[PDB]
Order: sequence, then structure tokens, then C-alpha cells
Amino acid sequence: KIRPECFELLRVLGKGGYGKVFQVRKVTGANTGKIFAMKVLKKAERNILEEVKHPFIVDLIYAFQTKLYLILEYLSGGELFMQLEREGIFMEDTACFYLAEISMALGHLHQKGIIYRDLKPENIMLNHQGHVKLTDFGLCKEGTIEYMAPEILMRSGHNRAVDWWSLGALMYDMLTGAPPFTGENRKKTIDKILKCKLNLPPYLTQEARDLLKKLLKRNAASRLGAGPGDAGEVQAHPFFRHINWEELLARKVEPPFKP
Ligand SMILES: [Cl-]
Ligand SMILES: [Cl-]
Ligand SMILES: [Cl-]
Repeated sequence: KIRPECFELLRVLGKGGYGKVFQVRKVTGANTGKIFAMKVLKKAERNILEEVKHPFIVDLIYAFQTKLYLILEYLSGGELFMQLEREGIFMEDTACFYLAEISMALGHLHQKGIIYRDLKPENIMLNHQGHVKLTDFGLCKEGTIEYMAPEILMRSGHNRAVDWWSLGALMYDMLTGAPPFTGENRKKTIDKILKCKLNLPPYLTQEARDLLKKLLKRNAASRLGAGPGDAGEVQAHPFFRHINWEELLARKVEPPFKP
């Protein structure tokens, strides 16, 4: 009832790992004239996206094969950090808004049993009105013990905590203009991530600095958000004290930038 020829290619939005994503116009049906995105590929993205339904996650509309086509809503707001590029750095209020929306989306995903694992600033799209939209999938997952390493007993690298670190790295980038650990090189970079000490600029509020320290904690078990409260642990932090979560979820909070 639906096929590749039901859509008109308008342009490539990008070529992410795996397949391409085109802007398309739907040429038949009742939604004729309507603009979507269409991802093309030669736990899986379709399943996850079928499942999840959040104000702050890109919606799925159609899916079908040849090889695989996913029709998603088209996001006009573009990349969030292209906004950071221009501002150089966000202020705590502005950063707070986006981090909060992103926190709700992660929290939802986590409840749905899914972790991002590789949430980066490219993944943060904005919709026509400037609200967050979480977007790419594919790199995403899900006797005695007295002598067993902690990382095993908690499924390190494989639990919700990995995403709260990322939210942390991303807060850091928003507030300072750069990620927390970076080197001249890829190796020198991962090595700073693994072992290096966090350096916070002195001009951060105490609330922001405290949150950053709790999110960017190497001990995954003690990291804010790692507990069963998940996003709740994070949203309760004083940094987010001026957030009305019901209004935020209603997208009735005004985004600080309107594309
Ligand atoms: Cl977990
Ligand atoms: Cl500080
Ligand atoms: Cl206050």
C-alpha cells in the first residue's frame, strides 16, 4: 500500500553511519504535499521507534522494505549545537532548558529499556518550534561474587548510567564551548576520558558545577542518574530548580532560541 515511489526525493539531509536520510515530499495519499524525512538502509531502529512516543523524540510515520525505508517527521529546527557554534557558549538558563528536555527523553527511553550509548551534539535536533528531538539509532542497546569486579556486577558500559555521563559531557560543552576531555589525537583523547581529571571553569554557579561533577563521575555506580530513580535523580538537582516539568513536557515553556 506504500512504496518508494510514494515519495519524492528533495535532498539529502545527511549520510549517517549506515544509510542516507533524504528530505522527501509525499506525492500520493491524503498527506500529499507533506514533507518528511526518509532513512534508507541496505536492537533495531524500527522496533525502538515503533515503540517510543515522546514529545522529545522523533516520531515514526511509516516503515516498509524493498532495502528498508523509514518515514520520520521532518525536523526543521536543525542541529542544536550549530546554535552553540554561533553563541560560542550558552548560559546556564539556556543550557538548563535543553538539558531538561533531553533528560525527559532519556528517562522515557530508559523506562522503555533502551540506552543511547553514544549521545552526542549531532543527535540533538530541534523541531520547528525549537524543542529538543532525539534522533539516530543503530548504536543503541537493550555463584559467589565477593571476588568479582564491580564493573561486572553492574553491567558497566551497559546500563543507564552511560547516558548520564553523556548528558554531562554535553552540559560541559554547552557551558564552556568544548567537551571535557579532548586531545591532539583520538588516542590521547580516549585516554583523557579514561584517566584524566575534570577541570571546571571557575565561572560556573555552584549548582552547575556540582551537577557536572556528579554526572561526570567515573564510578558509574555513584553517577547521578545511575540509581533506580534514573532521570528523577537528575531532574531533582538544584540546577533544575526553576523547571516546571509539566509545562516543559507540554512544550509550553518557551525555548530560548526560535529557529
Ligand atoms: Cl541499569
Ligand atoms: Cl564553580
Ligand atoms: Cl534561586
